[PDB]
Amino acid sequence: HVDNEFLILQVNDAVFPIGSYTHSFGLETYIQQKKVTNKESALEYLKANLSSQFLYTEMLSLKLTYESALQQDLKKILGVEEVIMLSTSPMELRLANQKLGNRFIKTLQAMNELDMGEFFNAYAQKTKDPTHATSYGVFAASLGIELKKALRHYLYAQTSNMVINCVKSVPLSQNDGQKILLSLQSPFNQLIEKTLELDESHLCTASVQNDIKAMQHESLYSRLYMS
Amino acid sequence: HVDNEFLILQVNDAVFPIGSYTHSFGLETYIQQKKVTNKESALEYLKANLSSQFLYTEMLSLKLTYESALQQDLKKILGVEEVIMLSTSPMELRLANQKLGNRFIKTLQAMNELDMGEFFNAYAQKTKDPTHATSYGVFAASLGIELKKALRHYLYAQTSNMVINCVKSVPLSQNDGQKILLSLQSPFNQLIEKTLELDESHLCTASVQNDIKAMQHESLYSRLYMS
Amino acid sequence: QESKLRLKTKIGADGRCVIEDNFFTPPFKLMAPFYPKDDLAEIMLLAVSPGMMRGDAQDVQLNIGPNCKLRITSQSFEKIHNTEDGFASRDMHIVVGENAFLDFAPFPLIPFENAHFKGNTTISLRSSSQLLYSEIIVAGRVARNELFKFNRLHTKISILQDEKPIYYDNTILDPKTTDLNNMCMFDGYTHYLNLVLVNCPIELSGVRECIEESEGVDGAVSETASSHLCVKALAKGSEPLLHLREKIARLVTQT
Amino acid sequence: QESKLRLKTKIGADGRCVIEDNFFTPPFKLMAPFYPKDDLAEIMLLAVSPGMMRGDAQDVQLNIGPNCKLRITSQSFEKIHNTEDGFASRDMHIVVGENAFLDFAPFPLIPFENAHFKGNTTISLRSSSQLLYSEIIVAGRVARNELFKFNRLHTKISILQDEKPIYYDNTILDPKTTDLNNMCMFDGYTHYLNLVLVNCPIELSGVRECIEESEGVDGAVSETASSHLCVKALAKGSEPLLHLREKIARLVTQT
Amino acid sequence: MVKIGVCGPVGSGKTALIEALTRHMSKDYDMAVITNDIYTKEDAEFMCKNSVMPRERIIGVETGGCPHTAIREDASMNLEAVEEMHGRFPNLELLLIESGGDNLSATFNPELADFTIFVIDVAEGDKIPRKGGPGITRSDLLVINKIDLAPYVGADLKVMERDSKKMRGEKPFIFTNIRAKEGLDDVIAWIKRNAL
Amino acid sequence: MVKIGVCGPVGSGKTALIEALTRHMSKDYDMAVITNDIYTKEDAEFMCKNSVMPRERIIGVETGGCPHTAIREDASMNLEAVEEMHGRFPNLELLLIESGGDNLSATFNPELADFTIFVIDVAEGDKIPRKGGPGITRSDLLVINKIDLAPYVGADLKVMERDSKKMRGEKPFIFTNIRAKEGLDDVIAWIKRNAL
Ligand SMILES: Nc1nc2c(ncn2[C@@H]2O[C@H](COP(=O)(O)OP(=O)(O)O)[C@@H](O)[C@H]2O)c(=O)[nH]1
Ligand SMILES: Nc1nc2c(ncn2[C@@H]2O[C@H](COP(=O)(O)OP(=O)(O)O)[C@@H](O)[C@H]2O)c(=O)[nH]1
Repeated sequence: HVDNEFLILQVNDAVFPIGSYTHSFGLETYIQQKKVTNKESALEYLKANLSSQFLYTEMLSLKLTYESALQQDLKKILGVEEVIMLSTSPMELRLANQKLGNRFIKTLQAMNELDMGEFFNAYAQKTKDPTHATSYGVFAASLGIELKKALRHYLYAQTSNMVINCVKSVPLSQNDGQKILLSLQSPFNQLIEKTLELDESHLCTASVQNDIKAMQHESLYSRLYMS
Repeated sequence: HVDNEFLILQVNDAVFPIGSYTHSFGLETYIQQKKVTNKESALEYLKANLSSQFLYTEMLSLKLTYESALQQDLKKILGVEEVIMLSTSPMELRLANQKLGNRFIKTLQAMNELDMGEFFNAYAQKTKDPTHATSYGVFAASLGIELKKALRHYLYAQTSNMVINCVKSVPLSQNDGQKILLSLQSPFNQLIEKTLELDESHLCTASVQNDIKAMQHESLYSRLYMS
Repeated sequence: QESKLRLKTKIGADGRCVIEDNFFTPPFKLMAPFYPKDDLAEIMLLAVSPGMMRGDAQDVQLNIGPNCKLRITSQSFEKIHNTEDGFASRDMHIVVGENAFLDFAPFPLIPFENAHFKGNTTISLRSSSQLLYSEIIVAGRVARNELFKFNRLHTKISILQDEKPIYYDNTILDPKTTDLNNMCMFDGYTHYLNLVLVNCPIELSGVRECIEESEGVDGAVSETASSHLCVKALAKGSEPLLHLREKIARLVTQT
Repeated sequence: QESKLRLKTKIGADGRCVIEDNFFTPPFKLMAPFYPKDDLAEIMLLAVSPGMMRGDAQDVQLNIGPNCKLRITSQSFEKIHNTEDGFASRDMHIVVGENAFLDFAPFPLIPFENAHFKGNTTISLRSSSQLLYSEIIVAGRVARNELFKFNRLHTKISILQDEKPIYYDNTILDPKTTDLNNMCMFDGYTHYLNLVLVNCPIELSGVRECIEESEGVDGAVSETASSHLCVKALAKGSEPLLHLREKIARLVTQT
Repeated sequence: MVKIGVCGPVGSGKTALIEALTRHMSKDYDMAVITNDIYTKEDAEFMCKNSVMPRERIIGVETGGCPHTAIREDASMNLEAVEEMHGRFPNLELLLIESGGDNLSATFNPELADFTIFVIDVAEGDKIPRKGGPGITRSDLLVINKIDLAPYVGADLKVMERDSKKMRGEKPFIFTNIRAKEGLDDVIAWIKRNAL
Repeated sequence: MVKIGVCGPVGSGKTALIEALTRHMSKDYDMAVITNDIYTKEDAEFMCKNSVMPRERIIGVETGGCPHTAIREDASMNLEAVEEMHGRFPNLELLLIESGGDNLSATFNPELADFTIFVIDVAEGDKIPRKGGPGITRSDLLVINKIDLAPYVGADLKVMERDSKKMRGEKPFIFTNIRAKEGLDDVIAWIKRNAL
């Protein structure tokens, strides 16, 4: 009795219990170093981060495991996940996306009345290093949720959490949070179109200062976030 | 440059700053009186509450102001809002939905780059007692968002907050929260179908024990919630 | 089978609230005033019939003249039988004048299996008027364990003060569309009181106290958008609710 | 225009790391070992040419025999000219044997306007091997204020330990698809160091210290999924990066 | 019109400070309190009596058990009460907003508070100010309270002053005994000067 | 295997209690600590030394500045550390989980904690236990600490015992001085009996 139109809202719900709010993915470093001090610099950070780390690692990896799941190719899915783990150097950024992946799967599995199907269950048994984005990709294909739609909700949900981190920690007025989310709608559509275009040769395309700030996050004198 | 596909996710985001988390709409009373002690009784509470207070007051009122907004009938919209105010007896429940309505409008208006159109702006100037559901109805019609879709997102968002209240206050395991949200999908669809069927003669159909528990919430010895 | 009750009151030549004009047809039986307090008159309303049947309809008209302080107590139970493909109805229009006080409730409703009942109550007040109004609804004949076997029940209230609406109630009970036993509706209780106090000389905390003293009542009081009081209560029998209502009526009529 | 460099080393008859076999064609100029420390041999790699042009391709092959402790330092800058409708490429395969240590980096890259450059680096290690490898990329000719005018740059790294992948890098820089100056990529700096330490006798806190002592470097170190170290750093010139790299290399070769 | 938030751990003297502040200042200033630190109905009362304020000048606002969110990322109901307090008092020059009790990571949304006072006390530890949360570093004024408990708990006030000055830079902090009105004049002076 | 959460306000003695508890009990019991009360790297250290525990037996988990959510509605990272602690210690019989400091509304998700100990102290007030939050009423054991500060702050311990017994019903509470190991044996006795 499962309705995909509701299920997609449920797994992308900000309160869906994977613990996203404990992670800044390096943003906390940019803040303590006074590179994100206000609405305009926050929007700059977000555009740059989404166009680099998020597009080539998170979004593209989701598309890849979706497509492989459709052909029930478990081997290619685990290969994508190995690439991501061996390519993501900053430890707190690597561990963040892995822990979120663990939580995502454990939560789906905790719901006994949701039948994910033989392939997803097989995936869930074998996966060594799932991330939130790869496991979500397999989830959406398994349930016949349309790729473009799956991407749209996932992108919005992850971005909202980054914007809220900015609101909490800069801090910014909660209204600025909403202006930023509105400004990002053209970029969101460009990102989705780009994701559909990109082949797997672009997977895990390197960022530079983003990685460095994610590593510097380990040594902060005082901090609130796990990454 | 506004995309309604994103905007609808944005205004229904759990972190969209209207303050829903500070309100239990009477649930806190049910909990301290040991009527909701676990997953099964919580699901009972939710089914009963959604089929009474939420269906006939919240959801139906949203459909009504949507339809009136399409014809640009401001008078009928303010009439629906007057009926709700004069019909909702428990004070904390009445004030909760009003405060949430204020916050919802003030937040849309704070975003200067969103053009709501001449009619919504006229609405926002005249409205005396908007609630979250009525103002949302006018919002969706003004932007050409399809009714059935508008209802789906609104229903999910408000219900997730009630389930989280159960998780925090009973308490329940966060997994139980998710099983509940999954169990509610058939009832969600019934509720939407029902909302489309119902005419305005059903508006503010009385509940009984729900109202009484909402009133008893005022005198609790110690409490965490505003309603 | 159209039953009527019409009543008009005035301050009489002796300074007491008196019946100026009346009329009724069965089932209604109206009795003559008695005087518990100085300014307080009490008139009993009774019913002589074995209930309402398919096609039955009642029309009540109350007019309470200026300066009248009146208590109308309905001493019977209104039973709705199986109405088949028809229904039974109750319409009431109530008018309260300047500086007048009215304490009134219709007979408690006991719907039988497949009973279909509709009612409409409109009340006009003046800014200086005072009102205590209430309604009780029962689940069925609890004696024989008939709970929520009726067809459908729909009752409405509108209260206007100088032509301006200050309160509404819309009660629709249909056991086919919902389980009326659920924890948001009757919640295992069989009897429901809904009560309004408009412009009365009583504080919310005083009403709250009466409710707390009442045994076998799960009930509460709260302030309406128009700054008046509303009381709702559930019970396993009519007596705890009727007694509670007496205590509240007493708190207002001693002031 | 296929340039080659092939190098194979072994522990020599005197107990020192020596060249067993080599070969090269221009631009490459290979020099003979010198011995700063007892076990530490150093071999300089130089380049005699004005840069790479459309169609140019390099192939490098390194084989570091068992027990060799070797430092290969590339003392030139690799300049990529306008390649028009073609591209220049650099392929490197590196093999490190048992109980062997290799310190190596290719020439820093300076892409000119409309340069198109591709490179691929594969490194095979044994569980007992030790490795320090790095790459530097610069924005353009900073002297003439040419920043990110190249066509496209794509370089890749794969490091395997006993046939099992332990590290990857995929670097794609295309000024047409993004502004490489943004705060997530070059962030106003013109020079980028990426460096890996595999199985080296050094603690993360030690590496973190060198980075802090380095002036004019925005940089950092972290532990990889395979438990090795990765360092990334940005600068306004090659010298602060090259110097930082020297300090790190020193920390491992004194142990 | 000028909003000043007061946060700090439970039992640190946030309420005592606000009561003693309005006792002194309400004479010369038009002012009110919004407070999230309430459980029982008898809480809001006790604050009115101790602060010598009319009940209409103090509004309690529940947090749903989320005292951090209530002053920070969704401040909605607190902001609703602010707009309410402006409806009651058109000439209002000063508004004190008290949190529901929190930890060193507590901050106010800029929409809610124009300035922030963080309140810790000596018996929590002398190593508290070097832990360095946003409550220590970001707040416009820090208040170290219950200094009279120092010799009994073994708290080194040179240590606390050293570490505080280090963390806040030139952002002022004030040592305090609220029961003895000690330093209370300093705090009052700060508000008049800084927030005006 | 048996998880016990420890919450309470900042400075109330949560850490002191956990350190003094492991000092005594780790001898006869296989046990570990997860803690959300950390800011600086030098926090997690100081707990290992004072508690006489190896570093692998204490995991710090950051809350993102949301210490209530971290033990309650989304406990995800704490739950992740629990499963980690079970990977390190297959024979583990007791796991102490310390919150990031909080207020009287603090509760643990049942998935996270099997039992809960709430810690307040005398200097916060003697009217604290009658405020009646879920920390006072719901917790399996309440600890009232720093009783030695009582005469100096004017705290009436008959009042505190009266009000506590009223609020908790038959749910046990224990008066305590942790520095003096006073009542510490009672707490230890409770854990052995109740949580086993
Ligand atoms: N010894 C001492 N006690 C104080 C001082 N200031 C406040 N207190 C007491 O500390 C306790 C907690 O104060 P309270 O206002 O309730 O703290 P809050 O929880 O932040 O609002 C109360 O019993 C106060 O009387 C002080 O300077 N010295
Ligand atoms: N007088 C007194 N002080 C105590 C007692 N227990 C702890 N303390 C002190 O109060 C402070 C409590 O610190 P801590 O246990 O870290 O509080 P936490 O924030 O709940 O973890 C420390 O400085 C202790 O020295 C006690 O029983 N009596």
